[PDB]
Amino acid sequence: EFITVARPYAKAAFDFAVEHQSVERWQDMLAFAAEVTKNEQMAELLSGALAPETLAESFIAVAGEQLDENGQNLIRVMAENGRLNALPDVLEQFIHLRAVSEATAEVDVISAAALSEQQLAKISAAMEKRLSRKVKLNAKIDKSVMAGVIIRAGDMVIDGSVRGRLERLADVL
Amino acid sequence: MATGKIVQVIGAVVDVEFPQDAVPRVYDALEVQNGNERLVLEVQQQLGGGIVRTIAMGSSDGLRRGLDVKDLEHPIEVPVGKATLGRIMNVLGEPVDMKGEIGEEERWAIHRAAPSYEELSNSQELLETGIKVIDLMAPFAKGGKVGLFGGAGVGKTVNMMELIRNIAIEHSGYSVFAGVGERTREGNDFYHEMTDSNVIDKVSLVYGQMNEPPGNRLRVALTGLTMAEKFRDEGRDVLLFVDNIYRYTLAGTEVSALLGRMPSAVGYQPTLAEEMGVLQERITSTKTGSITSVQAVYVPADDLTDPSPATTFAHLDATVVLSRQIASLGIYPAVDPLDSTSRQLDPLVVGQEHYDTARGVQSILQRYQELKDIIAILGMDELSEEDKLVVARARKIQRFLSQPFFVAEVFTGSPGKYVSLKDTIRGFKGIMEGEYDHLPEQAFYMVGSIEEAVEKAKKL
Amino acid sequence: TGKIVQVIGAVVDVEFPQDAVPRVYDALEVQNGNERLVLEVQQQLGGGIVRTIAMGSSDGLRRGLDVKDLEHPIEVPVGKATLGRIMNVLGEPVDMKGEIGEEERWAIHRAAPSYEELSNSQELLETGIKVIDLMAPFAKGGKVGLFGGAGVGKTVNMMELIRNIAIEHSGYSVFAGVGERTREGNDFYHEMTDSNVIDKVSLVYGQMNEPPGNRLRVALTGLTMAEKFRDEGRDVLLFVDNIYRYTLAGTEVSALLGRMPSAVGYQPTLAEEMGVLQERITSTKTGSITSVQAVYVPADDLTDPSPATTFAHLDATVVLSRQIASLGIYPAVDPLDSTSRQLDPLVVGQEHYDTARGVQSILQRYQELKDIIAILGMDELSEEDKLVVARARKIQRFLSQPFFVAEVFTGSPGKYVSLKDTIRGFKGIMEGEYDHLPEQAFYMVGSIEEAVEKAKKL
Amino acid sequence: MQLNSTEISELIKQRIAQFNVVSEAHNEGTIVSVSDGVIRIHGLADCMQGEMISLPGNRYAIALNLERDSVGAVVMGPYADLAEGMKVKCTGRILEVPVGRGLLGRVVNTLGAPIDGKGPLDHDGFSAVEAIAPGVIERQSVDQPVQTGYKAVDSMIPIGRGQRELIIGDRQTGKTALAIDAIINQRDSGIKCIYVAIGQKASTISNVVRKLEEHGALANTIVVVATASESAALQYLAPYAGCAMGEYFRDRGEDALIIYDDLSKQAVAYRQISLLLRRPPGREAFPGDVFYLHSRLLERAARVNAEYVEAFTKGEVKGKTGSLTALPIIETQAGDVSAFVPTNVISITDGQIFLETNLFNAGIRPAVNPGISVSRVGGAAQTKIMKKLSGGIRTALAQYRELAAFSQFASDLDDATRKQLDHGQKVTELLKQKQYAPMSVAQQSLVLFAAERGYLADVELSKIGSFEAALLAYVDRDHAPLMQEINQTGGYNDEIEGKLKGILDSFKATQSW
Amino acid sequence: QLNSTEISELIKQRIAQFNVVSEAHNEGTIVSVSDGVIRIHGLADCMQGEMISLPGNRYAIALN
Amino acid sequence: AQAEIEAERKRAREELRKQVAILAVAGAEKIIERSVDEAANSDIVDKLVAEL
Amino acid sequence: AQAEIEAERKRAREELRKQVAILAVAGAEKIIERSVDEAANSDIVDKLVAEL
Ligand SMILES: Nc1ncnc2c1ncn2[C@@H]1O[C@H](COP(=O)(O)OP(=O)(O)OP(=O)(O)O)[C@@H](O)[C@H]1O
Ligand SMILES: Nc1ncnc2c1ncn2[C@@H]1O[C@H](COP(=O)(O)OP(=O)(O)O)[C@@H](O)[C@H]1O
Ligand SMILES: Nc1ncnc2c1ncn2[C@@H]1O[C@H](COP(=O)(O)OP(=O)(O)O)[C@@H](O)[C@H]1O
Ligand SMILES: [Mg+2]
Ligand SMILES: [Mg+2]
Repeated sequence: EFITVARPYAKAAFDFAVEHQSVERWQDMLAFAAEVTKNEQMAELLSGALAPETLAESFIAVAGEQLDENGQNLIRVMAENGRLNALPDVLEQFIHLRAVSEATAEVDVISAAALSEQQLAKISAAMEKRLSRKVKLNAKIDKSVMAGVIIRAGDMVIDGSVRGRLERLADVL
Repeated sequence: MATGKIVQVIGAVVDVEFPQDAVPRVYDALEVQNGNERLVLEVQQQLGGGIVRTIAMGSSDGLRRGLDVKDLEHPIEVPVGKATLGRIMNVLGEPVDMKGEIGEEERWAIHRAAPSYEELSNSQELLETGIKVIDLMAPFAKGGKVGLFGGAGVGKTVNMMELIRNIAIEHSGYSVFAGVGERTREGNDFYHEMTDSNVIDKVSLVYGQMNEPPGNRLRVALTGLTMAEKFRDEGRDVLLFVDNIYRYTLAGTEVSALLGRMPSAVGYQPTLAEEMGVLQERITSTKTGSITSVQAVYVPADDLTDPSPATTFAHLDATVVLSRQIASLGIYPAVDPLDSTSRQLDPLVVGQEHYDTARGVQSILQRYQELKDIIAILGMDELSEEDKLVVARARKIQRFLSQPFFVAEVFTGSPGKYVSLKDTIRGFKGIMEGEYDHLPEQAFYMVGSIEEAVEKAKKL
Repeated sequence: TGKIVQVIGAVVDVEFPQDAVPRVYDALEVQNGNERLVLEVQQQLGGGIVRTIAMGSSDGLRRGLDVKDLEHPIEVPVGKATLGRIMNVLGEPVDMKGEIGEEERWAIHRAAPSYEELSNSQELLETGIKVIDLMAPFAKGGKVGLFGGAGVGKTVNMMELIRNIAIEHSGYSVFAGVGERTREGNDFYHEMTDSNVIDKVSLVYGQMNEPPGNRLRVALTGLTMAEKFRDEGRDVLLFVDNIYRYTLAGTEVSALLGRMPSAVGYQPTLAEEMGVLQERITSTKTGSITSVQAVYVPADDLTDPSPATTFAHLDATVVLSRQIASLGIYPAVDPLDSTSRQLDPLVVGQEHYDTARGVQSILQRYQELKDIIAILGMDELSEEDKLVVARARKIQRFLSQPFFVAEVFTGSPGKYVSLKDTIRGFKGIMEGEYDHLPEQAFYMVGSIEEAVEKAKKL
Repeated sequence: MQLNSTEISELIKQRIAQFNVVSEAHNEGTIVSVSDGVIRIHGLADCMQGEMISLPGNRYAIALNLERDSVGAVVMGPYADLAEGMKVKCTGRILEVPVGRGLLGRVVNTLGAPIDGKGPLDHDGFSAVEAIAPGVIERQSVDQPVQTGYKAVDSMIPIGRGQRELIIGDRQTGKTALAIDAIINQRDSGIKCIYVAIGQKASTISNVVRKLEEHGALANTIVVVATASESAALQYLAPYAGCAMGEYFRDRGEDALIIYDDLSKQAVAYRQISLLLRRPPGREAFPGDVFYLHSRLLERAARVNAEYVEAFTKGEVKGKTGSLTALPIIETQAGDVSAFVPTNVISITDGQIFLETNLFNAGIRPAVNPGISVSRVGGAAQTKIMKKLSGGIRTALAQYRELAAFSQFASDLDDATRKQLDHGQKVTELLKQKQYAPMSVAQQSLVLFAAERGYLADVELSKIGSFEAALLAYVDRDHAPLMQEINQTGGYNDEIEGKLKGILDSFKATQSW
Repeated sequence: QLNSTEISELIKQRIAQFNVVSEAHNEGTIVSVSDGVIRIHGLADCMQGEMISLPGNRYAIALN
Repeated sequence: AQAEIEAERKRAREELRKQVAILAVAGAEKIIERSVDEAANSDIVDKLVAEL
Repeated sequence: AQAEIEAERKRAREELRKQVAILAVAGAEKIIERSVDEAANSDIVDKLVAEL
């Protein structure tokens, strides 16, 4: 797992993309790079021990959606360090850093059934106060939970469901 | 439906990768088609990313990468109950003898938790083996562990068969014999020595021997134990033999090295004491029944400080050491009365008369042991008259510790005897209190009770 | 201005802006719950990260806390104002009195005095202890070390030396408790305060309950207070209660600092950590420090790297042993291993030197016979070698002495034996003029007179 | 009658009434790995080191490492059923244990959960398992005595309230016996007692609980148990739970006594937990901080001055001084008193009682080996009478025992060494004592009187037993007041010396035993 | 998987231009400091055993 | 003997309380799943959002 | 005394069968503040009354 080795590269790519106001192009370029890693034949090539500067070039060849200097350069550096497999995570941490910079959040809402779309409005309005970020909602439906709602905002959850209340009462006794 | 795929194979360690939400739980069993036969893998660890690390309960040669793996949702399960008596089984509970299927109805998982604190028996009984030497000098607690430190050529197998016979006949208990890591030759000739003495119908055999991958030698003891537990739940008093606990330690050391864990005290796994404890803490006397255990122990390098003996002796209650000498003199069983020990020998548990009778005979023999050297160097008549009486009584006691087994009739011809404890205490108090000084030492040999020693002296 | 990024045991990693990274040994600060926690940085990893050691309980630290960079090293109160008071490793007062009215604070990390500044002194120091000042006499301004296992007398001996030289001494004194019992610290504080000598002693205490960083730097915190009195022109006494804990605390932290282990799990920098301390505890032309250091040896193995590397740093080494203490012979000094740089004919005179060497010779000759005595019994020894054994045993017993600080154990009153009075007794025992007296006449007596007197009562 | 169904129903009703339904926001993470009891959790941006993490089920895990991207934790219970992907919740609580005087008479798990069948605990809140002992200024010198039942240790090796006294020896030499005989003796002296069993067999613990109940002491003891089958993280954390339960009494101005059944098995479980994390080991494969492990534990058994008790208890308790006395038990292989861990604990405690196996096999029990066992608080912890009669008795027996080594073959000075030998021999024959037979300071005192003021030369080695039995029965019959006096005070004076001499000659002449 | 002194701003410089200026073959920059060992980035023309000159008047020996 | 009589009294009392406790919550669960509807869901969601 | 305790246990259990159905309703109403009717629950409460 590349959660830790991807942080420097995601940070550098984001700081560079900001200086040039190309954050959207950088994000799309990374999303294409992380897909080139998943192809069945390319994943074979990334494992076998090729010299970094020929692996990097054969990787650059399969991508013409990377801007001439700066995407190609990122690929060359990661290839030199042998970390091209980390791209799928560089992308995630880039999206995360972007969401932090533009002050945005995406909170999950899990319910026994769809909400009234006034409830959703009040939920978004309340969370945009709990969090300084403008919040997207993507309501989800689960029926093990049976009443109330779960609000999950990253690693913060508000267990409003009645299922939670039941499991929390049973263990009081 | 199969969901995993083998991703690594290194010796006996196999890694398989499952979907991210279907990762097996630890100790769950998996199976794969190793060519024309299935192979069972036991999970040992969960690495990240849906990968899980297992150990093969079989030879891993022939395994490709990418083979499909089916995830059994339960640990290794074996057949248990009356149906397994007299059969031979391997670690996975498969009939390894050729007499066909096991006709059991119920199957139990081998991984289980020890009896809780409030299931244990609120008493402390004793097990009447029926052998004079053991019942006097090293009594067994019901539900305790007994180490058997004898070597070879001293009768360990016939002692085991006598215990099996007596605990099946004179009690209503069965027995289980777990063959952890020992020669196949001894297993086959034990199977025969038992089939021709009619005790085979009273014991359930499970064999994982030196020619097996490490996983089998590791889990065979748990298979035997989880059959003994089924017999316990029926309310019986059960007896569990382990062929060598030291090899149960060493198989865990091999496995731990295979998994790459850091070594510890003197080459052993870091989890030595916990691996030993989670076994030895399941054979205890419960309010419903009890499992007694007789375990052969081998001490490495003649060192009672090595971590394995030191960890084992924490759990043994009794200890009977067999001696080549005592056999050479012709006394069978060959237990050594001075080295055999038991932590049941206390007035507060066994009573004052038994305690002081055992201590008496012990002091008598341990004096005779040196009066005899004084004789060896200076000749007999150098002794004092008090000492000559000591020798003349010690020889009689030493003879009276012999006994004829129902299993040994094929050697001695004499019918086997089962001696109750009261009778052994009486015989030894008498021999030590100066009674019976008027009949010869060969009137006691291989007799049984003292009330038979008098009758043997009558006709001599 | 920095964030925490890892918390492994006692070590904390902190990320700073690339242009503000603290320097090595600077002190940081955090808020651990209600309390304020001081960190001391050990390493400058790359990329603005810096790795530190917490001088306090590490529990309760989250990631992402905000830590403040204090731009100076750890600094302790120093000088006259710190006299008669107890202090933390951080220089905070630990008795319930008020602030320490210090006029100056010193960084606890300092360079050792230059070779040009050192000074050497042959002036013998006298103690009331027979064996120490016969076998291993030591001089004003020199280092002394008591080597021994666990529970053999190396703390009682240090308290006796405090009694015998520290009360009869003009200058101030400094006592650093490094990783020992808090009970003993309380007992010593109260014994001092009840005899009104406390106003001459400065105490520093990082006892065994405290986390590794306090035990790691408390010794330096004490050496600083000592160095001050030294440089003021005075002459000082420095007692360190257990210097082994200073390296044990380094070993506890080393692996977390990411450093490959060494000989027996010890830090790779053992000898440098030990030298960088013991090189600044010395006398100089502008003043002198006289120091007594207890040195625990683990598992009684005098070859373990930690005592082995400490032996080189002491002038007089006194080696206690369990095989003697188990004979009831206290002090349990091992006369065949104790030594002193000061035991030379020139320094101590021909008579003292010759008596010491004769005692060593006799005891060694007795050691060589101990196995033949074990196998074949004592009756096989030549008549000449049966005299050697009896004199060796008499000498073994005469090295025992009652201490004033051990009355609590034996009840017998202590004794103070002058040097002139002990070399005479040993000359006598060796020459044979007392060769008609039972051995037990020599057990726990002050001077030879008391032994000839005790023989009358058996 | 007392199975009041209305009582059960009202209990549950009060619970349903004393509930909180309002939701609460908490922080979540996901298990990434599972192996040999160690867990790797991804997420928990807001976890703190030492915290309690709550897992599926009602089990808990302790956070040891806050790595850059993951939290390392050990499971406090059966871990086999955890699986990657499971969610975990970060409770805002550092490791905590129920504490109070309502735990007395319960048998409790290391997490405070009652394992006896007798239902939930009554407890006065929670205490942190990991804490730093009182400082140097907050202590006070140990003064008061702690009486065991045994002449050997009460005479040669006194224990004072606030002391820490290692009981060390080989297996099956009577350690646990000597410890629970000290627990039983506090049945009436107002000292609460705590007994923690680490790595023991479950049968042994059940038996020891049955004995503690047989002599009435159980109503005064807390039992904290982590049997040989339990996780290495419960065994390693148990003695800290026990000390946290004892500090409750210490800090309120009361007295307590705590026994760690094997701090040798705690070291082994910590070695396991440490090696499973790939930490470089040291000597005998033990980690670097195996000393600190026992240090931060045993340094809590302390005695504190009245100002600490006032400040702690917000002024509710004036003038009293609390104390926690610890008796750790260590096991040594082959009597080797010079291994690593035995020496560490000898270097942490304030003395040791060294039980030797050669004596134990020879019928000398308690087999206290004089010459290796000391009490570094010395006589300050003895009653005045005992301190007087005892004196250098222990070094006297050490001298006798070594003299026996050479006198085994032959000796000269052979009348003084002869009377020396006879006295020492009768004294050792007098110091042995039966299990579960405690004797008050009065009986020990007058028996030591008979031992020291002659009065025993004539009676044979065969009669020492009888002398003692008679003596004590006679004095129980006649001089009940003098016993009532010596038991109430240190009780030493020339008046009491004369009373004792009179009783001694009276029993000696007119009674025939 | 662990980093090798691939840190944010060095990577950013390489993004700016992969073939960075080669003029500074004679000098480098300290990136780490610990226990008396320093890791230097750059110094393409350092030789084993060479003497490296630090700020002030101090030297280091290039060994790795 | 009196001690064990009392301890067994305590143990049976606890054994019974346990069953009562588990069945209380199982009944509450079944009642809830049998009695919730749009009104109760809307009430719960509104009451938690009002304090979210 | 043990054989007395067993009779005590049955005696009290038969009473607690009446209290299970009270506590279940109290819990259901505590967890959801919407009151609930006994009518629609009269059946499922009976299984609890029966199985204790
Ligand atoms: N004073 C005594 N007199 C006679 N017997 C004793 C005495 N003390 C102990 N024993 C006997 O010694 C046996 C073992 O003692 P004990 O179990 O206390 O030692 P232990 O060190 O706890 O053993 P383990 O180390 O296996 O736990 C006990 O069964 C007891 O009968
Ligand atoms: N109770 C007994 N009666 C007669 N002979 C015996 C008895 N016990 C052992 N023996 C003899 O001792 C020998 C040892 O045989 P065996 O038990 O196979 O060796 P081991 O016990 O080392 O496997 C046997 O040949 C047997 O004849
Ligand atoms: N002069 C002495 N007289 C009597 N006992 C002594 C003497 N010196 C040391 N001891 C003994 O040394 C034991 C060990 O104490 P201590 O010196 O504190 O151990 P450590 O070496 O760990 O400091 C004490 O309990 C004490 O009985
Ligand atoms: Mg000391
Ligand atoms: Mg024990």
